[PDB]
Amino acid sequence: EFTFEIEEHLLTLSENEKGWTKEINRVSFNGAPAKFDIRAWSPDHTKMGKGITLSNEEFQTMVDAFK
DNA sequence: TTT
Repeated sequence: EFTFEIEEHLLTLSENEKGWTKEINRVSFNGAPAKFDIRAWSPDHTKMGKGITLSNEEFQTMVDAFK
């Protein structure tokens, strides 16, 4: 019905009292090619939090715009 | 705290 795989870890932005982390990763959803993904994760990364997926073009637009 |  839905699958995910963290293909590459890029950056951790913060971690909270319960060990969950806000991360920028490259994530493959439903076997698609990996996309940038900014999201909260459980300590062992087996539970997903709320977040956003960005295409390469969307992520490059953001990076170009703020630095 | 699930695309």
